[PDB]
Amino acid sequence: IPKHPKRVVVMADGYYGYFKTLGINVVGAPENVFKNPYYKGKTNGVENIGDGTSVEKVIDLNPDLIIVWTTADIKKLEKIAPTVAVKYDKLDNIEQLKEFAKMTGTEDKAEKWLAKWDKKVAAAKTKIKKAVGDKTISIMQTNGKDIYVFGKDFGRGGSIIYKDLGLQATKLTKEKAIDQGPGYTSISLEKLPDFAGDYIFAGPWQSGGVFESSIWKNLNAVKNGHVYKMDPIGFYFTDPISLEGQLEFITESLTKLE
Repeated sequence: IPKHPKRVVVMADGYYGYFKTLGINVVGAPENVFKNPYYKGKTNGVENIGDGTSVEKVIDLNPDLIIVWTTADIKKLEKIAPTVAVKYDKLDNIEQLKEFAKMTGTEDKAEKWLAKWDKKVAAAKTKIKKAVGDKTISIMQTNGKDIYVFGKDFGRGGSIIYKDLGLQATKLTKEKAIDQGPGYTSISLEKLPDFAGDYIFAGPWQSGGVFESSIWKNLNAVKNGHVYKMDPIGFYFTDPISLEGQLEFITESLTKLE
């Protein structure tokens, strides 16, 4: 595996932002990347798209390093250039950045951003606790008749809100989506008032008339205008860039004037 690679093709959408932070020039990325508001938003200049299968499309980018998930034809790829397989969700998240930093010889770029990150977390943590106190906050997405109430270990700003910001959740949400389940809980539209907190970040599971039901409109959070539209594509990833964009949205939402 090359240190300081000059041309990297990333077939695992969820890692693009990692190499971008480190500064490794990426020459190819899957479609998701060109759809994420935290990416195309300003970071796409030098890359080709794709879906993650067309081995031929990677050939025309003559990479010196390929990165793909284990969950594609690795052998075919290993032929093109040094290829690295990354078991999904194996590394923590800030660890996954230090793995890539070490792998590419850019540990200074990674430790630098971590320093910036913790300075942003700390600042927002104090700015938010001041504006919401111990008020509770929910995270949920809709998909047909099912409604998912996320915890801290399942993306959608969960680890940000319940760990980095130390914000509280309703007893039932901690009991079900945290201290117990696989990281989330699918509930019925009836039990919504039982989970719903003071503030809510709701949105579709991807781009079921729940935001129409009389039971949702009647929730205290919505009545007090404390519900914020969560973009499913933006909260899809948890890379350094997306995390920054997500923490900005979380903070702004929870502190804008009423």
